[PDB]
Amino acid sequence: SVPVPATELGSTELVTT
Amino acid sequence: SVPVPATELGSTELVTT
Amino acid sequence: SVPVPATELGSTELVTT
Amino acid sequence: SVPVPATELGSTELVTT
Amino acid sequence: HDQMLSVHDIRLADMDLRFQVLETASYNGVLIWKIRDYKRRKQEAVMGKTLSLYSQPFYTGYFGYKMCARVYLNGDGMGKGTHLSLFFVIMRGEYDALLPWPFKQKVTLMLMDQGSSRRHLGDAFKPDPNSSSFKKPTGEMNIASGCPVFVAQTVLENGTYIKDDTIFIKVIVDTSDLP
Amino acid sequence: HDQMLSVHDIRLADMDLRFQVLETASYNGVLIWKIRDYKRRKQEAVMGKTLSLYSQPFYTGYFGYKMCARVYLNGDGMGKGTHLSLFFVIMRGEYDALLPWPFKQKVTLMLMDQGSSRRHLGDAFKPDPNSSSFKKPTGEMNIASGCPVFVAQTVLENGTYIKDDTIFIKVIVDTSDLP
Amino acid sequence: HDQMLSVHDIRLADMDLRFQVLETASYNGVLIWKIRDYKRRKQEAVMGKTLSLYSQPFYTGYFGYKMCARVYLNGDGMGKGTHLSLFFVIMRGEYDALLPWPFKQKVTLMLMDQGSSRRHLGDAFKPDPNSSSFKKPTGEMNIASGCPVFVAQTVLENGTYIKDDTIFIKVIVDTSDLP
Repeated sequence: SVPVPATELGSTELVTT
Repeated sequence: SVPVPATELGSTELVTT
Repeated sequence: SVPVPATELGSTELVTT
Repeated sequence: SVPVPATELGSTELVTT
Repeated sequence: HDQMLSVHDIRLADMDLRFQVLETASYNGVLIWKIRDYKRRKQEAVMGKTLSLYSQPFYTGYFGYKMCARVYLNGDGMGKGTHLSLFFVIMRGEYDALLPWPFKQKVTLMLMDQGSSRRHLGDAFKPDPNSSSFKKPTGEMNIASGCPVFVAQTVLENGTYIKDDTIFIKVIVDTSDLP
Repeated sequence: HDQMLSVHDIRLADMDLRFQVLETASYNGVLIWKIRDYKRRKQEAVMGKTLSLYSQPFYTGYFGYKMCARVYLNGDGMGKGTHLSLFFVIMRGEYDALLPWPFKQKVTLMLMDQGSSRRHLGDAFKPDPNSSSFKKPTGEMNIASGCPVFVAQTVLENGTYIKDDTIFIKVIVDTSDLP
Repeated sequence: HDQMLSVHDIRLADMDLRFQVLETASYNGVLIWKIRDYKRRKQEAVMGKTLSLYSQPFYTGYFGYKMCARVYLNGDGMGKGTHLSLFFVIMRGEYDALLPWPFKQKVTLMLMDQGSSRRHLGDAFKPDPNSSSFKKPTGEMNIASGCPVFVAQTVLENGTYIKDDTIFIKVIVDTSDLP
């Protein structure tokens, strides 16, 4: 239940359709 | 109360304003 | 006890002797 | 509480000042 | 440059219709439809220029069914030329895979009374469990279903229903059994 | 004229993305995310073309928190290459000054089961009171937080979860303690 | 003549590997794996020349499951560079059509202790009912499954486990519920 941070590197594309 | 189907022929224009 | 999947990348050589 | 080994790769610089 | 300008004009016109749909979009399961200029459009239905009109999409919720309303000003089927036909249409929603099928929410078709009497004409019905209208959509829209003899044309044209050449149509969908 | 046409094309493309965000915007605190073409995007994550995907913004209310969801198809951190990683992101809202901080509403991450069993995989957690993810935002988005080992890749690819190459992700945020 | 000689050399080499597999084949559901020259192969895993090694096939019986073992000397996933990873693999057997699916026999992964203490390191687990690793095989082998953090590298390299640069790996599969 403990939140885990992310490993932000790159290559991010918002997708919604 | 019995649903009645349609008689789709053509000439359909969406109207909303 | 929960099974953990693998991370198949390559460089696999069967060894038995 | 179980000790976890390291992943010694390189680029080690002692810092103390 | 001229070709790109023509494409831009088409895209700009398409966006204008997109604004209106979002402006009048509803997510409470109740649709209020305003049809202005009833006189000229009723004549067009008689002349056959436009037999039926489609309402803006409305939803039971933010992630519910995608639905709309279809009306025949001059009537359809057995009510052609003597009555006004109102039909209820199920459209393909983006979240149809997570919704139960076939459609079974109670649908009530009502014609708003613009007069002080507020004597709204209505007709409630239960979706047919084995009709193509209430199945899981495969195309853009399913087969329209409703009451071709909803309201008589003469009854409609006896005042209190056409003010400023505009009619109001109310569709109520029960959402008490939907998460 | 050519320079203005290029600017118009950029503006028209930007508006097209703006329509979709408003079309799928939600204000009930529950987000349903549809990710089509899972096969090609999973391969892109493996090839590193696109490591993570961002969902459309969703809100607890008309004037609530601005939030979104982040997913790693190939996994992130310790779950890279073996699991699917889902992260919960706090974005800068226009009304953040009137909202309590740090963020403390219960957040539940769920993976919708498209099969008849409806055995949704979920993992609920409480926001960390002293993490940069749930503080008052200063940039566009905060640090993503979630479960890098949410669902195993093999478990996900055992059917009932990828229908028509599409996956459904549900995020539930409790709003019972928010005005 | 030269072309046929080259084909003969390839066929002769292929047969040599075939002898060894049959020589070390087992049909009692218990696999003992001997990995000689551990020092040079551990370095190769660090250098990335050979990340993982595959054991010879072993079976629960004369007409049982076709199975093998996979090991990462330098670790895999979250145990990369700090632990030794051992994975259990289901292969496509010639009699898979007559065997129950999904795989559910208890699998115990053990590391033999070559010292006089005989303190074998082991980790037993139950196959996941809905993982691609234990389904009916469609290709040559399924996805490897096991414990990436089975044994720490430092713990392994504290003696009694590497004698004559050789390690012993024991896999035990329960066959008490198989005809």
